[PDB]
Amino acid sequence: SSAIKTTRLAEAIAGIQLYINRALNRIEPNARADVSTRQFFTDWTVNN
Amino acid sequence: HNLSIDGQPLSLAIYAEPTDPKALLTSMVQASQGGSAVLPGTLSLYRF
Repeated sequence: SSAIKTTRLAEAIAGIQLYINRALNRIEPNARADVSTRQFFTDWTVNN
Repeated sequence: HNLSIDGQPLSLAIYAEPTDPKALLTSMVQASQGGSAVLPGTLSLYRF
């Protein structure tokens, strides 16, 4: 609904988080699994 | 829809009460009309 209110930075955060989460769970095909093993993703539990 | 966890809306509306009607005011309405014409004068048999 239009009642929800956000800022550009908040939206971009949400989108990028969604993209990362989709990537990791292998729901996305053709994942570059080589890069999925990086340290940031290792700490994805506390960097989500 | 940006509600509570149970469906309570977070935003409250207004009633927008009307102006209410106006009491009709009546006025003295007058139509002008004349009086009766004089009649031709016959003469009597007594004195003044």
